[PDB]
This record gives sequence, structure tokens and C-alpha cells, in this order.
Amino acid sequence: PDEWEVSREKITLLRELGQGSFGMVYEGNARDIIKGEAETRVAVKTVNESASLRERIEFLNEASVMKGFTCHHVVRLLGVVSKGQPTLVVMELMAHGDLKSYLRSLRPEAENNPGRPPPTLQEMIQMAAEIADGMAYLNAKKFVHRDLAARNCMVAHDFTVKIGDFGMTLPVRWMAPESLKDGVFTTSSDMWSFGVVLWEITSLAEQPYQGLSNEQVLKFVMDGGYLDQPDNCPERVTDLMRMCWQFNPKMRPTFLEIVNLLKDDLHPSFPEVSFFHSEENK
Ligand SMILES: Nc1ncnc2c1ncn2[C@@H]1O[C@H](COP(=O)(O)OP(=O)(O)CP(=O)(O)O)[C@@H](O)[C@H]1O
Ligand SMILES: [Mg+2]
Repeated sequence: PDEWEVSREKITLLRELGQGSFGMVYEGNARDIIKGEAETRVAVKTVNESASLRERIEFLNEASVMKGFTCHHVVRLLGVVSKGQPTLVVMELMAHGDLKSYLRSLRPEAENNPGRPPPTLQEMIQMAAEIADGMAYLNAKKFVHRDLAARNCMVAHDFTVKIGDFGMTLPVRWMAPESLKDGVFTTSSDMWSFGVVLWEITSLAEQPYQGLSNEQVLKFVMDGGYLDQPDNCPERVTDLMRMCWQFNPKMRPTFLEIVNLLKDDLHPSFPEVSFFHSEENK
């Protein structure tokens, strides 16, 4: 931990990035936080003033959990400021924000279209694999996410997609039938959500089950229903989605199996940074 402690003086806040459950998250710069570089672009989490003592404590404890993660496909903790107020949690910056928002900016009618076409089949597979790789890492770490969705995935400067955090410490449209029914959460229910993320990716982040109320989705899914394939969705992605949505959780694949299914169609750098190809998984 002390090894993680960073002096407040080294952090410079630049602008608001978004609201976290504990408080505002800002984009900033950190002086000499990573060996080899003078200054690193970073995301800085803070805890709102209206927070109770216990929440300020839980805020730090969460950072402490992340200290144990070293996966290229999960957003990394860079350091923390726990001495004095306000406390800060420095994470690697994901320059393109949450996946959902990123996907909607690539929509033809997007008032903020970055100027490129929607994601290619190749890019979608790369995203799937990266997301699956991060999930496999978390699962190997004994963590069941419970809230996997595009909003909870992030996009780096080089477009690498990573899982935001270790999970939710509600998401009806993303929950597996057994979770909706018995309220049970497993890595298998995380696979179901994973499928909805793929659906989100192919639909450029449309609202799942648009038209149905959370009341109807609840019954629909529990009766065995699932999402319709987006228009002109690539067959290969449709098959992955279908596997993820088998009513019987024992029938769905594992994240490791997802990665294995797509390993021969990824960017060359993948094996050098993936958990799947790392020695922590062999
Ligand atoms: N590392 C990072 N890089 C860039 N933006 C980030 C970031 N971490 C957080 N953000 C921004 O802040 C928003 C909220 O952060 P985040 O989703 O991590 O909070 P959280 O963990 O409290 C959510 P919840 O409790 O709902 O799961 C993100 O949607 C994004 O816009
Ligand atoms: Mg989160």
C-alpha cells in the first residue's frame, strides 16, 4: 500500500469526466507516477463531501482490492492519496470513456461522430476478446462482476477495451434468468451479460428490449425469451450471443472458452498482453 501512496502535489486535475458512485471522476495529469515517464494522463476518483465516514472508508478499501490486479484488460490502479483530505484514487486514463457512450458516438446521426465508420467485424471480435479476457482474469481472481454492460467497460486511447472494475459492490435488462428468478449470481450469469454487451456492440448501444418495461423484460427473460439479433448483425457474433443466452447456465461457455474461440483472429499484440496467454493461466 505505502508503495501505492502518491503525494497530492503530483496530481493535477484538468476537467470533469463523469460521476462515480462515490463522487466525481476527473481527468488529470500525474507527475512521475510511472517509471519511465515524466507525466501520465490519469483519471482521478474522488469522494463527494456528502459522503459518510463509512463510505470514505469503503472508497479506499475498493482501491485496495484493485492493488491486486495486473491485467491489461482491466482498468488499472496507478496510485492513491489517503493522507489528508480529500482522498484520491488514480486510475489509468481511458481516453474514449465508457464503451456505451463510445458506441453511440459512432452512430450515423451522432452529433459527435468522430468521423469513422461503425466498428468492423474485426474490431468487434477484438473487443469481444478483450472484454472476455478481462472477465476471465476477474473470475480467476474469484470475482463475479454482477454488472457487466457496455457502460461498465472502457475504451483506451488506442481503442483497447477494458473492464472498468471488479464488479458492483438493478441491471434487469442485463441479468440472466436465474439471477432474475433466484437472485443467484455466478460467472455464468456474467456470461449472459457478456452476450448483451455483444448485442450492445452490434446495435451501437441501443437500449436492450426497447419498448418493454422492466416489468415485462423480467417476465420475458424468465420465460426463456432473449434479444433479437440487430439488423445485419455478423453471423459470428450472433452465435456467440446465442451461446451466452442458453437458459441453463451450465450450458453457457466460460470467458476462457470465449477467448479460445477467437484467438486466431486477433491483433498480433494480444498474446503479449492477455491473461489468456499469460503464465498466470497455464
Ligand atoms: N479510468 C477512467 N478513465 C476515463 N474515464 C473514467 C475512468 N473511470 C471513470 N471514468 C468516467 O467516470 C464514469 C463513472 O465511473 P465508474 O463507472 O468507474 O464508476 P463506478 O464504479 O462508481 C460506477 P457503478 O457504481 O455504477 O458501477 C465513467 O462512465 C467514465 O465516464
Ligand atoms: Mg463500476
